[PDB]
Amino acid sequence: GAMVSCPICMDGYSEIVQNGRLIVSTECGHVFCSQCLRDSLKNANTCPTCRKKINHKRYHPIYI
Amino acid sequence: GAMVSCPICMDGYSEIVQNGRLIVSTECGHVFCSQCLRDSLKNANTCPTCRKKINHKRYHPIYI
Ligand SMILES: OC[C@H]1O[C@@](CO)(O[C@H]2O[C@H](CO)[C@@H](O)[C@H](O)[C@H]2O)[C@@H](O)[C@@H]1O
Ligand SMILES: OC[C@H]1O[C@@](CO)(O[C@H]2O[C@H](CO)[C@@H](O)[C@H](O)[C@H]2O)[C@@H](O)[C@@H]1O
Ligand SMILES: [Zn+2]
Ligand SMILES: [Zn+2]
Ligand SMILES: [Zn+2]
Ligand SMILES: [Zn+2]
Repeated sequence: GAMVSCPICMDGYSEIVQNGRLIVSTECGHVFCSQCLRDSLKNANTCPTCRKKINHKRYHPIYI
Repeated sequence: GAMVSCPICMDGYSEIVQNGRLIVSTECGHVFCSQCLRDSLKNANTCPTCRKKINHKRYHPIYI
């Protein structure tokens, strides 16, 4: 358990994990829920926060 | 701001960031404070949690 919020949907950890989503981080350290990041990746290969490229799986779950 | 705790020192986010440390994640998704992970890396090249190899900078800050 943790208290972190996804900046795209603005849900808290409780709401994210209740819905079966993962907390994920880009390799540039930007944290989102899995759904928002994967959805962003359908339209853009860049980090939603800093626009560094994150395709080729330069992101991963964080187990918190 | 976030509420996460480092499993090695067991400090909360407030105490970690007050002390100038970073929150970091391994690429295997395991979250620590920077001091504990870097200290672990002096003795072992493996994740403190799952023992997957994490040297060659297979870890990074998470900005929460
Ligand atoms: O929802 C992700 C969140 O759940 C935790 C347990 O609190 O991990 C569990 O759920 C994941 C998603 O189904 C699994 O991948 C994982 O193996 C399981 O322990 C947190 O670690 C994670 O942040
Ligand atoms: O202590 C890390 C923690 O601080 C935040 C702000 O709450 O980031 C700031 O501090 C970092 C460490 O000095 C800097 O690298 C960063 O640029 C700065 O914004 C969090 O994002 C971070 O988790
Ligand atoms: Zn989200
Ligand atoms: Zn980024
Ligand atoms: Zn620690
Ligand atoms: Zn690990």
